[PDB]
Amino acid sequence: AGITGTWYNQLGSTFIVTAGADGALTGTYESAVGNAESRYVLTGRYDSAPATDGSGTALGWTVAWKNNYRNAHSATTWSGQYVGGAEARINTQWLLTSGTTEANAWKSTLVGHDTFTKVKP
Amino acid sequence: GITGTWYNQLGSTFIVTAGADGALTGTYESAVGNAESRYVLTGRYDSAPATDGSGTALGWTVAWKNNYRNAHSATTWSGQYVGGAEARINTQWLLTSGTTEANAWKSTLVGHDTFTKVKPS
Amino acid sequence: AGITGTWYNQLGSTFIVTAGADGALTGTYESAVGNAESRYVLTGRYDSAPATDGSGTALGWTVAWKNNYRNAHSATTWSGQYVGGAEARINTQWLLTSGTTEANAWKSTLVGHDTFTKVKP
Amino acid sequence: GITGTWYNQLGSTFIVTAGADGALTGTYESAVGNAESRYVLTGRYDSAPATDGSGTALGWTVAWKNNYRNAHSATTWSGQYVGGAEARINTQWLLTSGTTEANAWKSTLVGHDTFTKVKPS
Repeated sequence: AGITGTWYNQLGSTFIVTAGADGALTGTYESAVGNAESRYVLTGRYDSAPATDGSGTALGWTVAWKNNYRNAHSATTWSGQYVGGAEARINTQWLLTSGTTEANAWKSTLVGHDTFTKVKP
Repeated sequence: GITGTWYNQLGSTFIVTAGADGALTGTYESAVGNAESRYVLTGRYDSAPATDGSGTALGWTVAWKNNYRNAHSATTWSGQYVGGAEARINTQWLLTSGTTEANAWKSTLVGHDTFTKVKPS
Repeated sequence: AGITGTWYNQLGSTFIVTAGADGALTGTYESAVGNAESRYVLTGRYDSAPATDGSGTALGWTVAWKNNYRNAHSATTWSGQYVGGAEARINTQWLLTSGTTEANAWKSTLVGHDTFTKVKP
Repeated sequence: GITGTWYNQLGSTFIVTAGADGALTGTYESAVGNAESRYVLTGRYDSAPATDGSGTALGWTVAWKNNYRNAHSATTWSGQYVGGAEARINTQWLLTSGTTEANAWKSTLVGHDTFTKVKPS
């Protein structure tokens, strides 16, 4: 699948990803330091039998920003596709939802994008 | 409050298990509950939400591949669980399809879903 | 076109819209009180020759949240389609971008949805 | 700083006029500048941004109809202008197509654009 490994976004984040034979994505977000206080679980899914016509591999994953040290009361989901080859990428759009009161729910979800590469920018 | 069967008003059912560790697992099911339309979901939620009336942040992914069908796509939902008398999961979603590089710009749809524990009539 | 008139979202907002023959959308956001302090200009575009196959009319508009009284340093864009008939609607997704420092730009854009009707909820 | 010609790295040109009143007007142009590919843009921007290093919030819409072509669609861009040595407009976009009611759920694509005043080679 080409997805298992360490991935870097363009803005100082690291993700350790494992792609299981069944379509499972597992792993962690890690800080640049790699310390336990900044480590969070990721879980998601990917297409384990992509098209053989040059198409990318659809996927998504979530991190809830709680570990045994910190809780931001929020969760990010990334949706995108893996593209293999010499310039392998995961191109994604993300949504970050924060836990809010009902009055503030309308402004609970931020949107953005991330591009993941196998080496640093 | 998250564990159980969630419905939108547009024909979808999700049977969700919320684990003590922050794991979301379960399935998408069609209205007829057939194996060909059943798909794995996995995600994460805040297992220690704020105690100030805020919702519980969460997200999950389904890759639309099972042993029968493969749409070469994946949906991620980002949102929050709101408890009380009329419990809800309020979400926004991204649907990414596997595409060629030329079509990657138009690979991600956006929308929203509102889920209830009450099966529609 | 069926678009000119007063429109209400589901959450206490009013928009006064004019659809020009050339594809122009003009008008204002108005508060429930209709006072000048809460009035802001909207401008956008719509498809002035939609398909005749039951399809909706694509459109979009922007409000920058500055008037002579107030400035939130932000702007909302709505993207969607008008659907005519007895239950006429404008179904939209929105993005709200706030002016931020470069360090906070990643969290400058909120996403949501609005449904507009010709009468109050 | 907004008035002028803006380019992405993906073949698009926008000639934007920022009026003293907060109006954005102008055109999309193709790389060959032909009339068949020219479309009106209109939007709004914050004409009195914060003086603390924050960007200038803005948005605009193009409905993809002119006297030659009609795609039955419209794009909205939401973002901010950032001045200085390498001025940019950083945006996220929504593209809504006119659809039947059955296809309305999949009528809106999401993405991002980064614009510069420097024409690509």
